[PDB]
Amino acid sequence: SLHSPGKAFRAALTKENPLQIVGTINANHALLAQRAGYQAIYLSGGGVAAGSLGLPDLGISTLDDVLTDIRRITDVCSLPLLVDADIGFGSSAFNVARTVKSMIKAGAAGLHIEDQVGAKRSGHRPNKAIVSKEEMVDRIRAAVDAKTDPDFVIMARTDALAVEGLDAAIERAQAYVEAGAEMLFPEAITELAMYRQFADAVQVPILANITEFGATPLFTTDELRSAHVAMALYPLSAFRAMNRAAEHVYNVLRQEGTQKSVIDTMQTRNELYESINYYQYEEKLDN
Amino acid sequence: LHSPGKAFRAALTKENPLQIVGTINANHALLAQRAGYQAIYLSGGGVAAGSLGLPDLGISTLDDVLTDIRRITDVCSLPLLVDADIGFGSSAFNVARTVKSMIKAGAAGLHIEDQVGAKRSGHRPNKAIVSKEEMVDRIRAAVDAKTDPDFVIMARTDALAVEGLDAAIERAQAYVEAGAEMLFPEAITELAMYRQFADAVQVPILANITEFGATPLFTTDELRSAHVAMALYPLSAFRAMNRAAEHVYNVLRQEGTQKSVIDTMQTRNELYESINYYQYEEKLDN
Amino acid sequence: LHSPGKAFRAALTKENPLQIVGTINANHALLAQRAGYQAIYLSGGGVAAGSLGLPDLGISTLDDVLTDIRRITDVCSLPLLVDADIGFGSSAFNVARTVKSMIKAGAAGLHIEDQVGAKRSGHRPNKAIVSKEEMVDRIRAAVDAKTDPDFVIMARTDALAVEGLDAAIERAQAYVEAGAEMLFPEAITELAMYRQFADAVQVPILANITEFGATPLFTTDELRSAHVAMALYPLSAFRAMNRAAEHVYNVLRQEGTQKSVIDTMQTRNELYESINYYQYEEKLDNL
Amino acid sequence: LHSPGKAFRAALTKENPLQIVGTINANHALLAQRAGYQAIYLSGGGVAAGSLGLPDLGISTLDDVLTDIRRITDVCSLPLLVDADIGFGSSAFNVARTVKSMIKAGAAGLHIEDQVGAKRSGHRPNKAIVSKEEMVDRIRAAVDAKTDPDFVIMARTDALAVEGLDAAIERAQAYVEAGAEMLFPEAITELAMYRQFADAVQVPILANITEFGATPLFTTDELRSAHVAMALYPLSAFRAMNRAAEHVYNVLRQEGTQKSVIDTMQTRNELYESINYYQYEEK
Ligand SMILES: [Mg+2]
Ligand SMILES: [Mg+2]
Ligand SMILES: [Mg+2]
Repeated sequence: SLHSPGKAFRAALTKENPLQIVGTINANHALLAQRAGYQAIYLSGGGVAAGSLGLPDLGISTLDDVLTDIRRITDVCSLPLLVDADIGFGSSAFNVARTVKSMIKAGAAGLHIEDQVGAKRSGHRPNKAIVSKEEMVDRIRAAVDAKTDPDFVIMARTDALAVEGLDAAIERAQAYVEAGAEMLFPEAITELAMYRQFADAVQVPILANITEFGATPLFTTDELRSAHVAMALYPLSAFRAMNRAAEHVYNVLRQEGTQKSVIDTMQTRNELYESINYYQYEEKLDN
Repeated sequence: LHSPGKAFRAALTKENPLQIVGTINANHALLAQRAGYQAIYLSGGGVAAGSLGLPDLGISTLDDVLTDIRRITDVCSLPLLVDADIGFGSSAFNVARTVKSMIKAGAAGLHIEDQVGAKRSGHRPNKAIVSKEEMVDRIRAAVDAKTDPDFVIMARTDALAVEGLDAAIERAQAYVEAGAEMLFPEAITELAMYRQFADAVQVPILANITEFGATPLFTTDELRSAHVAMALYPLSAFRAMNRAAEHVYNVLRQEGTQKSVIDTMQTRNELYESINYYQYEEKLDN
Repeated sequence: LHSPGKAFRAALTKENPLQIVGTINANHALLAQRAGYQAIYLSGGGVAAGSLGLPDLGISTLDDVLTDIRRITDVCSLPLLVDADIGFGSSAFNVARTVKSMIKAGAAGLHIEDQVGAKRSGHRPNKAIVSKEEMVDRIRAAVDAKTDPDFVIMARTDALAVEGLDAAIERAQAYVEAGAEMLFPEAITELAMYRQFADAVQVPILANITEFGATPLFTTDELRSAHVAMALYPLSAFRAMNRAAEHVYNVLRQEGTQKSVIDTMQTRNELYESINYYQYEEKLDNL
Repeated sequence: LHSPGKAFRAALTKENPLQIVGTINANHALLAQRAGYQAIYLSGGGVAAGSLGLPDLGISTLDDVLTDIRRITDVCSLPLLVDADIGFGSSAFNVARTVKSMIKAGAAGLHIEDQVGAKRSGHRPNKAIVSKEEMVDRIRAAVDAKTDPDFVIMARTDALAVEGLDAAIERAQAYVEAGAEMLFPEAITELAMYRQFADAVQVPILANITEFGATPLFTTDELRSAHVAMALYPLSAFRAMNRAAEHVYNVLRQEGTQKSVIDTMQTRNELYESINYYQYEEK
């Protein structure tokens, strides 16, 4: 009996409510998240683009850019990884299927696909365009049919709220779930009551994207639990703090000609080694 | 056709010592460029510990490094110096393939060290190094492989802690004699030593000012007085980024919200300016 | 620094028409070089069917192609023309990244076409070609992305078979005006037709002389009389290699030994001479 | 969840000896499957010479091999045995990462050999091998790294040409004792030698029936009589494919047309059938 990351994700959902899922920009951070106690992690599409590629989150990253990060993370971290698969990386069902099979093989526990048109953008940006309900239903059907591991999770994300309104978005959500979506990700929700409306309407686990500096308030896990949201996602939180800290080191070093004044803000060598189990490896070499 | 190696050599001429900062990923390379740096570095310890979440013990492969080189140089135009450990392989063919692949991936130069196969950080105890002759062969193979004459082949020696200063300097002389264009005397403990290496080899000397190791935190003024050509800060940004990430993860887990650490975060606008986001979005909307 | 694109342009002035053969992998690129060819080709159909064992229906990713470009150009010095389909993405950003990535990978040039998604690949006759304006946008994005001025941006049009000769010529003129440096008109069946395109655009014209299709197997003499600048044989060696491989598999399975097909095999020495084996091994023996 | 290694082991019990053919790329893996084979092989000499156009001298990287494993196993369901040379690195950490990475890539098993660093074909002269103790360490590292219990760890020994039959058999016994699940005695020159290895280790034995080397072209009946469980043909199709391609290139260059060699080519309809083309288009 082989281990299923998808089965581990589903199990995590039953043990934590809402299940906190944090984005992990790279393998090192996945280990840090695990050491912090999280039971599930996330590979942000915006993070692969802005972090790994230094590019805008506008459909520029490819399937392989993402697979590279999935392998890096899952090769060392045992926590189930939910992956942002944007629109499936292609214009047809064959592309969606290749995406699902490849991510399962790379080690992911699940993925979400959204209803945006080709060159997608952040759900917290204006002027987004979405495909017809029927088109997304076909994306979803193709994804579910491609599952090689029955416990792998296929989540549907809808960006329809800001575009067509709440009722239209709920209607799409119901159609997406009827089409096979196993969990729902209603993006950029502005009021807590909306999560409850979605939850009651589709009756499958609901994910709340609590990302910073967007259209969504910073809801607490208590508030989210009261609206019956199954998981709380913090997609780029650590990434944002890491960038400010790195920027600070770069500026100080440039202005002062030494990093002495920011040593206090750095993870120590020992803390790094502890994080990656360094001593156990070096001891083996020494012997 | 633009040569990154040529740009690196040029940077050396305009700044002395030339500050070179490690960039863990493409995003940070852009932040380093915006901070004014003229050259950047791809740390082997960072590819291992950061990109792979593994110890810096010769576990990373040439391709793990090539992936990060392309990601960084595809978006950042600053010359990138790359840590190539011992050449990724048992023979001169592996060293040559490493050199040609890194040049093609967009690097400006690389350094190869004299450690045995499963190398370790120059600041760790119990290092093992190959014979002077064996290292000379690795350097000869690397130099002969250059497809871009301006690409830089830098030699690193870890012999100070293993054989002493005089032995380390003798190796450095042999390495440069064999074709190494720049020298990286690892884990120096006293400022005066940099001057001795500089005088002995007559090629640019790089001082590795990494934290929590055997080397004091020398300032650029101090390094300049010792005739150091380059001041390297390999993982400085990475160490701060890790502490900050850990803080966010801990607070979110304990508090059930990130409200209390919002002030420690780069804002969305700052991120967008960093990656030239608005230029791309404007094109799409038009 | 050597420019593959500059080498391709040079080969065009020394041979007319310039024979360009598809090379399915690095080994065959070396065989082509030994046979005397001055330029080679990375077929999109070959990357799909050969490297991935899949149909040429928009399933391959940019990275699948880049891997083959690096393998071939890392060892073979001949200029490599690459099939870049529609740019591997839905926007001008994807086209630009494809161009820059292929240049870095070592290619001498590429051709981009005017189909919608993989609709023409799927043989759909209606609404399968983008508007002239949309293709001009792809071309301008490709040309502006050139990091090496000598890299070649060729335009391929799949319109003759669906819109007629007049429309295909009109598209071709608009494409060349937008920046296309050479033209690849597909589905031509008459020599006179090649001549018409040549006079209409006044840039080098490529004739696709693939087997088992509508196009007759024109000779280089015939093509020269029609003002064709280059003759492409995209999968020729690949087709013969597959029949030979299948034969070995069949004989081995029927007989329990490969004794009877040894005479159809490249000998070990022939392989060694092709990859310069002995010069490498001797260096190892003399350490 | 399906385990490729479990499938490989099952294939052994259903075919005696099990014919394993080298598949240079995903397309040929499908050709092998369509031809009736039950197991396939990813040759290290093929990744080097074919995918990279380079000598089989330890120049290929783990990544070059992983790419080919994913391409083949993403489309072909047959269990794939992979040539892992010496583990791709200088330490047991590298051997362990190779094992884990190949399992994730989709392989059914792999073989690791006892050569020193920059290895060479087992049919080449002057090869060098590590101590029995060092090989034992590589095998222990490999077996302990298995994330799929049914993944197969095969040990290959190049000792016959260097130290003789008895020393090669002694090493083979130490390797199996260390955990090797199957054995690959390379470049055997006499049929009877296979029976000796078979009797000495009690695990499945693989015979490498490659062309133009030190091993006679033994038939599957001969191999079965010597208690050989697997018959490997690592580059057979590749060699024929190369001659065929060379012929096309030469004829086309000399004649200015490929008309005279059309009869040596797989047709487009045959190509489409081998990759299930029309099955795709319709959807
Ligand atoms: Mg996203
Ligand atoms: Mg290092
Ligand atoms: Mg081999």
